[PDB]
Amino acid sequence: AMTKQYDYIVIGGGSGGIASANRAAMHGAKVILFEGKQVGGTCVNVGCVPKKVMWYGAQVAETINNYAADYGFDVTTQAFHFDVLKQNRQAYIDRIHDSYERGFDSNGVERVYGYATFVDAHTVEVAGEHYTAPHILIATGGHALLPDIPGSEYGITSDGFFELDAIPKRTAVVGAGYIAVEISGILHALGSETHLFVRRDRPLRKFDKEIVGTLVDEMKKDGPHLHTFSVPKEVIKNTDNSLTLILENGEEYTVDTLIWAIGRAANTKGFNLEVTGVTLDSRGFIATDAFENTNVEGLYALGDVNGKLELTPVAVKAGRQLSERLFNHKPQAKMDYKDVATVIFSHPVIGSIGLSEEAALDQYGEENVTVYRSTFTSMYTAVTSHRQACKMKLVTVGEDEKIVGLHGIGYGVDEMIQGFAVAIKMGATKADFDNTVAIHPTGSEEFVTMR
Amino acid sequence: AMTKQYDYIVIGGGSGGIASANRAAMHGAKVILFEGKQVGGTCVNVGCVPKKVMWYGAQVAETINNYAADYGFDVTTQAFHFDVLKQNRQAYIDRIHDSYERGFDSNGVERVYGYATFVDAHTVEVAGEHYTAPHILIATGGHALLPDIPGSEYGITSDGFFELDAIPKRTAVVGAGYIAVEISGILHALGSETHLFVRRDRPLRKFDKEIVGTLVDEMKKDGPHLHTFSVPKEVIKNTDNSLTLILENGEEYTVDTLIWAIGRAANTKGFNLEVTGVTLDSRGFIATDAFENTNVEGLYALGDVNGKLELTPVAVKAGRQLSERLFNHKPQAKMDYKDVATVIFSHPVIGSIGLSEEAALDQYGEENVTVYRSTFTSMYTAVTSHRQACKMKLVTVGEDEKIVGLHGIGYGVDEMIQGFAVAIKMGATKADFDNTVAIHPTGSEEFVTMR
Ligand SMILES: Cc1cc2nc3c(=O)[nH]c(=O)nc-3n(C[C@H](O)[C@H](O)[C@H](O)COP(=O)(O)OP(=O)(O)OC[C@H]3O[C@@H](n4cnc5c(N)ncnc54)[C@H](O)[C@@H]3O)c2cc1C
Ligand SMILES: Cc1cc2nc3c(=O)[nH]c(=O)nc-3n(C[C@H](O)[C@H](O)[C@H](O)COP(=O)(O)OP(=O)(O)OC[C@H]3O[C@@H](n4cnc5c(N)ncnc54)[C@H](O)[C@@H]3O)c2cc1C
Ligand SMILES: OC[C@@]1(O)OC[C@@H](O)[C@@H](O)[C@@H]1O
Ligand SMILES: [Cl-]
Ligand SMILES: [Cl-]
Ligand SMILES: [Cl-]
Ligand SMILES: [Cl-]
Ligand SMILES: [Cl-]
Ligand SMILES: [Cl-]
Ligand SMILES: [Cl-]
Ligand SMILES: [Cl-]
Repeated sequence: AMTKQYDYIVIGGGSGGIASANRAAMHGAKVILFEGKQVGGTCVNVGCVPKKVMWYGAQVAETINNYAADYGFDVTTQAFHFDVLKQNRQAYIDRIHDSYERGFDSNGVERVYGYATFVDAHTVEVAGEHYTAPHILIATGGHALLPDIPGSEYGITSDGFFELDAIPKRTAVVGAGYIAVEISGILHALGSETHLFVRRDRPLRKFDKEIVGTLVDEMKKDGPHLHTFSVPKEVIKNTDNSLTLILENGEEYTVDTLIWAIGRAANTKGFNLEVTGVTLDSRGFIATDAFENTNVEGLYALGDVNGKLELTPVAVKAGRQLSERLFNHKPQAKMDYKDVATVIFSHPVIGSIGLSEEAALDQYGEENVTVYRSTFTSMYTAVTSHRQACKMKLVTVGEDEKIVGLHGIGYGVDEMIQGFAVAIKMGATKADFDNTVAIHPTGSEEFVTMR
Repeated sequence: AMTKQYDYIVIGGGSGGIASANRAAMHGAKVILFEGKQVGGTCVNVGCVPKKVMWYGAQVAETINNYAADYGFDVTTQAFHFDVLKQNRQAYIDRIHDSYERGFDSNGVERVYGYATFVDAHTVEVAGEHYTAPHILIATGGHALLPDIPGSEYGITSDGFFELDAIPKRTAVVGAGYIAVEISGILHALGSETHLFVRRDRPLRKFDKEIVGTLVDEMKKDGPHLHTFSVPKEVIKNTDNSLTLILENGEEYTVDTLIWAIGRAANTKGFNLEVTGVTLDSRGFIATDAFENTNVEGLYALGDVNGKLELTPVAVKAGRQLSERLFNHKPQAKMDYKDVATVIFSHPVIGSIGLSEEAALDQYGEENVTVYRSTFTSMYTAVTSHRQACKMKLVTVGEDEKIVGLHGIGYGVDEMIQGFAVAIKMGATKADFDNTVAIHPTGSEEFVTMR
């Protein structure tokens, strides 16, 4: 069987691969995409989408349990059917799969649902057939890490969290990143006795400290039990099938399910990447330049596998810009990785753009940083017996007070950030914010009324 | 008793008057403020604040009644106690009152809770005493209009809506503006058989037609009963105390409560404004220049009474800018009334900045306008049996596609608009939006991923 020629081969049908394959096809490239598991990759199947559906479920629980009575509603929960939530979650995800397949047909992207293995730098094997192209994108994503301790195998990862068919009575979540925080918040809201174990002082250690302080204070009021300076030593499986987590400090916790959310690493093994000559960086990600080029001409890498910024919209935009470059004659087209906004679906949620106050002071010096901050109680919660704080801040630099960081935590913050991210990308200053008329009554107006 | 001398007299203790009085006092002016009713004016007592608390109660109802089951929560409502909601709403408002009084004391603003009547162009009478100043601000607000038909007196206005101590079993809401749409939306969510009557083909006629199309479709699915081409002829009070609304088309609707939300007019009567020589415009508002000057030196007018834009933050900023000009040596200080964002707390919410597609076409010409859109189902509702559309639109002009209009309708839109308002005030183009990385998964990202 002769080797099949293509203009572009995309390895991975996740956010990055789909985005790049579709854009290449829209510019006339003969493109083929390979996916060894399910279309949509991590975000659609075991990431952002199912996480957000579950977060909405947690919002519903909070409404019923914490706020309804104070708005006059005397309600009783006859039962909670996790299976109903999961079936509706999966039906939504299946519709997303269908949409991607309709998109490939429309754009003319060929795809084979099979695992791709390199034969040489410009050739891969899938289901026994060989395929070659002068352009090959490695968009293979990452995977969850497991600690190297006795009993590590008794824990599950975020993938296993989505495989659950019921809320465990008691759950341990180990980790200090956004995934650990999100999962632990959802589990607590949905009724699990939830314990969050962070290795050092607090979760989200690199985030703005003032904002994370409120996260910690609110979790204490309504959230998982937080255990600081908690370093896992071992996990024991007891006779009754429960798990006991043993920490280096000697403390022990018994739970039904234990979730490792300690980090993610690049998917670089199992597909004969070594024959390509592609170099990895010191953290194990595929090394790339500003244009997603590996060290080998005709091989590119983007999305989670390049380690730059593990977010769906980053993979999508980088993938689209690469295709603009390779197939639409734009040698300068590339991803802009600066001031990318994020939202962490904690409870309450955190929204962030740019530098923390700590990073700004480190970079610019205390004499050149001016911080504006507003702290209040979200109106939604203010009238109830479960009042919740909201903290917002603008980190500015220089005489013209250019906004280099914007952060908030509180009810509704998840939908506030995107617009401000446009303004920050345009170089907004405090004056630009002052020139904007507030929208009342909203939480978002507090960002433009600080003084 | 001689006439008391002041630097500044503010007639009205609402959003505009409070803001202007406080800022004038901060710059050393001897200021006195007069308020004939409650401190805080319309927004605090019978406007934005109580409206928003009620809207949150409606959102809780929607969660319980429409979405909870599909998230796996089988919930029953034993009772709805409107009194609980109202008491918490009033407590919140009372705290605002207290904070204003403390602020006046701190800032050095004198106030008398009495109605002010003009004696001459520079002198007012309050509780028998005379007061004079070379600067007098008329910030008297507006009032709800009542139709001139038999039985008009049986209806209440939005003030009466806040006086209600229970949700009426059946409610008629008459009008086509944001107040009618918001009130009818709240009444329906909270359980009233609600009928909304508009005089022409649709509500919110000045808003972008495609956005209103979604509003109408969603209202037909889940909202009040909408009656178009419906002009009130008379209201009959029946022997059982119900009210029958009779329309010019012959239809009759029997309800328990009827709310007139047909428009608001300036407060210009009853305080001897005629002796000042202040000119009114053809719509009955106090005419003013860009600096809030009336035609009479030493007399100013801002907030709802000047007719420019009926919004709290507008009244606040105009009042502050006026005090900057009069008392802080800033002759060019003034309000910027262009591209002021608004949110309408309809079901679902509408957010808007700038020109509708129709207005942009009229102004710039068809050859010079380009529109972008996103139409989807909000993820929150997508997994339920009450799926709700979300629609977003960018209206752009010229070769650079400057954004002159931004509009959205759907879940969470209320918190999305503020940040985009900053970007538009900075002169954002479609390229500036394209340059901004999306935040996923949110509704807000759909504003920056249109093609
Ligand atoms: C729990 C969780 C929550 C998250 N929440 C968010 C969020 O709220 N917002 C956000 O922006 N991001 C979020 N992320 C991150 C987001 O999911 C990733 O940044 C994104 O999926 C990366 O896209 P990608 O294309 O690089 O990789 P992936 O989507 O992981 O795609 C890689 C694909 O390649 C396939 N593959 C690998 N090797 C081969 C091979 N040899 N042959 C064929 N196929 C192969 C895999 O099967 C996989 O489907 C979350 C991640 C997790 C784990
Ligand atoms: C139902 C409703 C909902 C609303 N929702 C919103 C919203 O969501 N967002 C928004 O931005 N805006 C909203 N508004 C509009 C907002 O309330 C007004 O734009 C704002 O209150 C106007 O402020 P003002 O200072 O001009 O007038 P007001 O706040 O009305 O203050 C005028 C004051 O002057 C007093 N007064 C009048 N004459 C005299 C006199 N001779 N002597 C002494 N005192 C006098 C009155 O008692 C009154 O307190 C809403 C309005 C209504 C009615
Ligand atoms: O007004 C609250 C709200 O609209 O804020 C934005 C989103 O968080 C929504 O879930 C939420 O209902
Ligand atoms: Cl795509
Ligand atoms: Cl797992
Ligand atoms: Cl359960
Ligand atoms: Cl990681
Ligand atoms: Cl029309
Ligand atoms: Cl305008
Ligand atoms: Cl167009
Ligand atoms: Cl979403």
